[PDB]
Amino acid sequence: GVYYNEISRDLDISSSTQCLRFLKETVIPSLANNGNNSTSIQYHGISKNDNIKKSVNKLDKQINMADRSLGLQQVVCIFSYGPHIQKMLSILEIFKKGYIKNNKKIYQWNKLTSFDIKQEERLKVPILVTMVSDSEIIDLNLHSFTKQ
Amino acid sequence: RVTKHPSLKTLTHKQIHTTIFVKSTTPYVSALKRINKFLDSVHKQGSSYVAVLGMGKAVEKTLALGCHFQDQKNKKIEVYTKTIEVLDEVIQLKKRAVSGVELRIYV
RNA sequence: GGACUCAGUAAUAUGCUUUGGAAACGAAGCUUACAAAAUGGAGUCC
Ligand SMILES: [Zn+2]
Ligand SMILES: [Zn+2]
Ligand SMILES: [Zn+2]
Repeated sequence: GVYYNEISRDLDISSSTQCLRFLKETVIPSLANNGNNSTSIQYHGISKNDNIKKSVNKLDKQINMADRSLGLQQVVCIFSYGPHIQKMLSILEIFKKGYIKNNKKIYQWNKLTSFDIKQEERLKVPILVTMVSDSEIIDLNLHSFTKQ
Repeated sequence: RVTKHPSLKTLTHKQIHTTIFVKSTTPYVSALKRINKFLDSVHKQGSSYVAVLGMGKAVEKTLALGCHFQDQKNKKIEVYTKTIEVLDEVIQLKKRAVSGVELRIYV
């Protein structure tokens, strides 16, 4: 079966539906607490089957979704794993392309972690978690991440 | 379609000895061995990290390597998302964009 | 908004190919990043 953070988990790698939910409900919180700070997190899991056009559209909506009156910083969490990371990268990179052309600025934070699927085999199935915002300083506790 | 040119790489002499490029064809352990050798040799070159680059088909495997060094070999790694311009001919040279990853592994 | 199909060379997870040796054990190599899935891939079902 599948292992995360050295711990066995009830997961089927072949199911993106199942694995993306686990990422959202377990992995992302394991890295970022939205409770103690002024951030508004929008989640966006990506599979290899996702349409680029429709997904960039969604991210454009998600990035401009939080209330402008309450002084909330709009943060979108784009995340994927293994065979699905490719399509994520495309969606992510095109989205930023369509953002900087208005002479606006995007800021991103990336974290890499993995699933361990299992003489004993031990294969690394990678996990990419990207945070995007129009605010340069985010109140989230993302020290382990990579600024870009 | 007729032929596809590789990416332009504006690298200096010192970068050439600190950067690895992962191919779709590259086997896993072959890539491990090569990164290891670069980690030991980067001391002489005078850089903190070994840059590991991959795009398209190779993305997953490139990142899987970054997972090995980060976890099983306790290395501090930065991860960047990249866009790469690539020229094709189908006659006329046309531009095409492919997405990839820069993976810096610190010594 | 949900659930999916489509790329057969990571064909080989400290391995693998070629190579030397009876064997012990050696040798060479497997980086100059992509899959018409980035003109914002192509389709299906609810
Ligand atoms: Zn050329
Ligand atoms: Zn040189
Ligand atoms: Zn030299």
